[PDB]
Amino acid sequence: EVETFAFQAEIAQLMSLIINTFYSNKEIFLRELISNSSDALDKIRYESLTDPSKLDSGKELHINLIPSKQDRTLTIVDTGIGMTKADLINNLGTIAKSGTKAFMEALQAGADISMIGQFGVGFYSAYLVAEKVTVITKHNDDEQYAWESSAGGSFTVRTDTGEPMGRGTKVILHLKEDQTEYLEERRIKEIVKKHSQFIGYPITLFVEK
Ligand SMILES: Nc1nc(Cl)c2ncn(Cc3cnc(-c4ccccc4)o3)c2n1
Repeated sequence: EVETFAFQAEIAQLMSLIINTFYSNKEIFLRELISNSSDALDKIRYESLTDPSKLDSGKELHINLIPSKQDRTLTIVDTGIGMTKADLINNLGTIAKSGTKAFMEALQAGADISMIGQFGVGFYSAYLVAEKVTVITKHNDDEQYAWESSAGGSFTVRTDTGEPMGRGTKVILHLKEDQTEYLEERRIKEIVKKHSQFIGYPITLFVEK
């Protein structure tokens, strides 16, 4: 079964701002997702120091960037700590409430959308370029789940029926029709060089066949 949920009110409001406000500097979404992956890799690496079995689901710690011009998707894959069902439905939204309110306040005071990561809600910058986001994720202590939202106030969670991940997270960006530049190998290279050239895990930009 597929379960459908309403976003926290502040988060639905934030998504509507992101999806609708005119802002040309959309490329910052990739830096934010890569930063999130780095944070998740940091966390499983840290936990493995006192419990090495936490890496039985996979010893490699890396980030992969996978464009698909055919599917019009850009996928960010990490082997980080992954997200639980409770993370997807409640916990990550709850911790984002105060940062979301503060961010939207700062936007009214003159801040820029590119500061979204400094408020801890950089995940939602995905909707600068994506009409729908699918998140496939697997935490050691939980099953593999698929989260999905096209904004509009709601999201779904279901147990994943795809191939097992071991552990980590795949963020699948279903790009807007006019945002296909983020499938170009040279555009992705430019963005990664510019924003996140100091990330401590191997980042591999897959080439299309
Ligand atoms: N890649 C990666 N991995 C891990 Cl474990 C993360 N934990 C937090 N974030 C950033 C984030 C902040 N809100 C979300 C979010 C994601 C899906 C559905 C609803 C909300 O994600 C992570 N990103």
